[PDB]
Amino acid sequence: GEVVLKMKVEGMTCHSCTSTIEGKIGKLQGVQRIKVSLDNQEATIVYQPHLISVEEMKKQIEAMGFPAFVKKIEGR
Repeated sequence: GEVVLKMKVEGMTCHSCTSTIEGKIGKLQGVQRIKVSLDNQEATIVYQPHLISVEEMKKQIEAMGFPAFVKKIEGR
């Protein structure tokens, strides 16, 4: 079963960079689900530390241009 992560998605500040990110990031190795809340300026992804390096997940978003950040991480 997967592990939850919560990420910060600062910089966008406009309700027009969710579904793109969600859908796109949906192809990333290790991701199982995504929910982006531009409202909250925050997002919740579910993945496992096998196909992704935990942080890489966020860094892919940083790579889009918008400086994001890591709030939560994998654990149990």
